[PDB]
Amino acid sequence: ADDPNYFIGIKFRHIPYEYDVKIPHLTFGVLFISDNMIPDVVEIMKIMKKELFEMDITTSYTYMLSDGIYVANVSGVLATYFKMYNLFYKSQITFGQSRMFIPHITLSFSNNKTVRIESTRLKISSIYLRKIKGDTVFDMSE
Ligand SMILES: Nc1ncnc2c1ncn2[C@@H]1O[C@H](COP(=O)(O)O)[C@@H](O)[C@H]1OP(=O)(O)O
Repeated sequence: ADDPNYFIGIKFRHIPYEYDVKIPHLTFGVLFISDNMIPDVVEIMKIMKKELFEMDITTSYTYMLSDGIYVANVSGVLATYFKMYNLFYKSQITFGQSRMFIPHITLSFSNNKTVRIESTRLKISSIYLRKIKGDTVFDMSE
């Protein structure tokens, strides 16, 4: 569906930028799932963990994703994204949207223009599964 109720998200110890947003995270997939499907989604989340923490994430610049969306790019994440995409799909879990996935960290919800830095590596602090406009049901730390 394109009305997801849950999403997987990633949180980093520090951001090499400045942000208005109350919570800085990397969205890593959105889901349309029923609570009786919470365990299965957790297992895959458990299964992907090693690669998720062996992932080399980096930022080089910031940009406007869309009108009034100011974000920072992230790279090194797409392969493990599609790997997990396959795992969800094969368990018949609705994961994905019609629109293509772009990995980003939302920095602000206002119009600002690009900043740059040397390639810098993001260190994951947490990976979680959370309901949309809702509580976090599951958390994983390294
Ligand atoms: N590929 C994309 N292209 C344009 N906008 C996107 C894209 N992916 C996400 N967004 C929008 O940027 C916002 C960043 O939110 P997040 O904290 O989850 O990263 C999303 O709410 C989304 O707003 P929208 O769904 O209205 O298009």
